[PDB]
Amino acid sequence: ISPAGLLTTPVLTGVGNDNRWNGQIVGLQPVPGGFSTCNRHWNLNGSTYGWSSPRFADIDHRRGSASYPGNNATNVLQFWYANAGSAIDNPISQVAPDGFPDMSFVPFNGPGIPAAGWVGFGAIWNSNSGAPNVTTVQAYELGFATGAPGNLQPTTNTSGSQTVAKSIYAVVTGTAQNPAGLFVMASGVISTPSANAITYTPQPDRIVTTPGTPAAAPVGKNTPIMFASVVRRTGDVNATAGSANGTQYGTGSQPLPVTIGLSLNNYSSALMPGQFFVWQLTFASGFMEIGLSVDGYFYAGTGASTTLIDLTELIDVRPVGPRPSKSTLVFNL
Amino acid sequence: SKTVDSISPAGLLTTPVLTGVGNDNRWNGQIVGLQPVPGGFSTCNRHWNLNGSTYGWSSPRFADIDHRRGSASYPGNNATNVLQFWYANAGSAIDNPISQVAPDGFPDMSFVPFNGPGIPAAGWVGFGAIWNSNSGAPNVTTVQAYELGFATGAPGNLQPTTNTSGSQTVAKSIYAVVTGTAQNPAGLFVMASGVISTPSANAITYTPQPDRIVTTPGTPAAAPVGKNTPIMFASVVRRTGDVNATAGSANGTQYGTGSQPLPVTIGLSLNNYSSALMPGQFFVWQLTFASGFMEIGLSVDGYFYAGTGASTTLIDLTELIDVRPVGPRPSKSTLVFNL
Repeated sequence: ISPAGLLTTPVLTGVGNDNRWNGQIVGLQPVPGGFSTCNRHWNLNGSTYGWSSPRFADIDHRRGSASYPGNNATNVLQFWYANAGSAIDNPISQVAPDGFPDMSFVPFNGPGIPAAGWVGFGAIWNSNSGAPNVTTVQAYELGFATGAPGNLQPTTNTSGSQTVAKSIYAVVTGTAQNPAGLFVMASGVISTPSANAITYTPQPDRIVTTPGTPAAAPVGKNTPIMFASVVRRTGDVNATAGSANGTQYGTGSQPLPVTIGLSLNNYSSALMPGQFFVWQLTFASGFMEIGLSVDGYFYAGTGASTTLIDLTELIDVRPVGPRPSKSTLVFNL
Repeated sequence: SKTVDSISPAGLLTTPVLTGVGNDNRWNGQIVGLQPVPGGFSTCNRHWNLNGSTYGWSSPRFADIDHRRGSASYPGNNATNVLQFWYANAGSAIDNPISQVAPDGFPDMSFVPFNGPGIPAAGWVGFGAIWNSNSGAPNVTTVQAYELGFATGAPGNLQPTTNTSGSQTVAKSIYAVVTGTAQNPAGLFVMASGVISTPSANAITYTPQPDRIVTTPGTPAAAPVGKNTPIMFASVVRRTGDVNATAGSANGTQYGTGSQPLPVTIGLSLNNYSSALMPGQFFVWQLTFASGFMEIGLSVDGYFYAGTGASTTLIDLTELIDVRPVGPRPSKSTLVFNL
């Protein structure tokens, strides 16, 4: 089966959403330093090194530890954590619950809001009954850390880590239960300290991976890219593309339609070592080539550039075929 | 039937759409069943026909629900730990390019009114907050799970309605917020993938039932044709009474239904299939199971049908192995049901 069908015009012209934020892909973000990603990311040999299925549903862990500071539970910041490896009900991997975001935790004390955190809506729930603790509904920052619960530090390696959650605003009444469940919707927003947008999120040094995860490195002038979508932010929930407060981008390593396709069929014989599968992206006034490596990462021939490539004027996606990764991908925009 | 000079509808429905990959167009849940509706039903929101058109107010996607200019309120003189209320009039969603009837993603279900503390049965519930109309900043003391739906009579006694005309898009937190707000104007922001409210841990019947679905005037209805009966697509949807329950739970399995698989909705929105099918025909696919097979048909109005007659029993797709296109067939011919 040829990889050609993985990338069609609708995937990049409005229909395809990225595999981290589930947002509508509108840009290609070059990463000249390279990056890694495993969560909800598949390769051409039918494998993922992450812990999530290719879908956005919810994040569910039955046996964490919930806590809050002080002697009064009223209007506190709710905390929750579990150890990496303790998501033993997850058939993909037991590292973390299916859908838990692959981002290092941004610690915060309050009342200020953390910058560049993955934030989702949810609650603590009763491990024995499944009933949500209705006084704990809030927006929570989720991420990977060490040192929980008292001395939190970010980490980008799942080995020895903890999956932590902390409400960014006060809950009605906090809970201190162990065990305690966490339930959070899997489609997130980006936390910001003010109404202003921040840089694209996550930056490469924030992405959490499992041991064995291959990194994407540049090949000549061919540079790994992420797929950019306009993602809501906590500082200004009404802002979209072109906001006077700035446009907020969230990035993913793959379009989810590609991830799904890679999870359904094996493409191991499609490419020889050193090759990309190439598609041509044709715009109103030019074109570019995009390449897919056997590790599942996409590339553009943009060299050292960090400028976002706008897909607003993209007209068509057409397959080219396997090409040597040593050849510069055409960039005629 | 004749070979058509157009994109064939065959590619809209492939094996992964019904064996785990396809999600339904109301709850965004993984489709695992086909739910026959012998009495028929209507649906327009996030529903497309074979003429590239929708009568609803939502794009074929699940992102968020956003309205800048509603009215927020709560009962009594003290805002602490109240149930937060919000509403706007239908027709006021002037930021929605598809339609101004309601915000993109607002659920097409009639509001189930409630006073508290009991939780209403069969409400669409999403997570969100009230936000400041001038600045866009969320009101952080109003984050909660909210029931959303259509009603009339706000701010007075709410009455359910299934007609968008003259209606109000309303939201009410099912649990207490930290501090309510009474501002007008006030924004609403709610994530578009919902859960089903239940009063206890027990599952309820599939949601929404046909008499709960809100449509705009002119929306075509799905009516039975001979022994062929309209179907909804069923997914297992989380419920507020037991957020950990999934398929096979001892507390019961909760189904949410949609009129179409979202991959079909998307495909129908990208190309016009008016020359692919004539009125009076179904586009038919064969669904092959481990032991048996059945046909399902797609009408020009975008509704799916099965040859199940008066049966109300959900059809389990666990053992579905293959979907193969059959082609245009007379809608009067009974669709094969050999399971």
